[PDB]
Amino acid sequence: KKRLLSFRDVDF
Amino acid sequence: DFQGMLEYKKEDEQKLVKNLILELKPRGVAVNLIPGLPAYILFMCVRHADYLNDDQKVRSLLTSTINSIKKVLKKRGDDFETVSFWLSNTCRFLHCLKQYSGEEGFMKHNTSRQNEHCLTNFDLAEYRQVLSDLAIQIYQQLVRVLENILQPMIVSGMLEHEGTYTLDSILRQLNSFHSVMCQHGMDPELIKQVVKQMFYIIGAITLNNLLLRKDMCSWSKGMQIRYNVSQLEEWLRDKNLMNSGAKETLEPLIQAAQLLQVKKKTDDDAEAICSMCNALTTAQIVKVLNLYTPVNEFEERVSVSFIRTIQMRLRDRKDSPQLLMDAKHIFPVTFPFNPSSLALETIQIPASLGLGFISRV
Repeated sequence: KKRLLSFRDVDF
Repeated sequence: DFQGMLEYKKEDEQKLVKNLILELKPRGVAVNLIPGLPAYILFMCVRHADYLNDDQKVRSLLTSTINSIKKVLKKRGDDFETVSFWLSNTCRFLHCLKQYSGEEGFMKHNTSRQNEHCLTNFDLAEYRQVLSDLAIQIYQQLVRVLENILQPMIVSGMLEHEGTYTLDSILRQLNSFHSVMCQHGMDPELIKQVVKQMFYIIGAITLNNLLLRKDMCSWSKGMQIRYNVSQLEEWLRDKNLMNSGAKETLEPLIQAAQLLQVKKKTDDDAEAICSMCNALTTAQIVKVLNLYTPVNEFEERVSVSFIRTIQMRLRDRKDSPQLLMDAKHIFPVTFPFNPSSLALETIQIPASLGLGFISRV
């Protein structure tokens, strides 16, 4: 199973 | 055989996005050859970082990519070619992320070899959403730049003409836009949407001008508009864009031109106008009839009684009371999945792009 890599505003 | 991935050192990530995004020239001979090359390179870099199980490296590259594209478009966002190039590449990057996601729904057009190139460690579904949202923003920018370029041409080309603008000026500009989008490998379904939007703008600005001047409502002008629209329709035909929805956006203008040419005297004439003008508001119909100028002494103006009969007949329409089209309306854009046949393991980076510090795997 692949792992969901999280994306939110603070990453950018 | 190569795997279809690209390796780079973490210390070279800023140099990577500098040469691949911030300073990459869309007019270079080296990126004409493979439309979408920046997107393919980025994806092949994502593949290697994914292969390394390096979540931090994948995030850093993916974040840097969005930030860099935004930077380019802040600086050169008024250049149509630059905006088209980055819209095209953002979309191709999105398609790659889907095509090679490992999700069966996106693999139907894949070769067996392409299926070998799917990501193995990370699910990037949330990033795909971010990227889609960026593409919407870039598309909005593209529409605004094309609109600004066309705006000075539209009234003279569509209404006044029977540095200096004519219908041919408009056609040349549409040809230029379309050629550039094709050169960039923009998705055919996205080019269709851009062209639909451009035609909407042409029709809205033209009709609004017709409604605001006092000299554009005559039988002869109706003929001229008809001819000009027919030339726009032939352009669509020549570009195989007749199913784009673009012609349909001109319906208000088309109906206004028709209204200029019909009889305007009897109850039957009034019924006919109400039956034919479904794409014009009552206010627009009434305006045109009030503006209408007879061709010579053998034609008369439209009577007050005739105009009131039109109003009475259309009384139960859920009509907007507005006179002018909203020429700033933008139809919602979509980016349907467009898988490519390009084999990642065969992609060579042109040496002229200054990416020699990246290595093929």
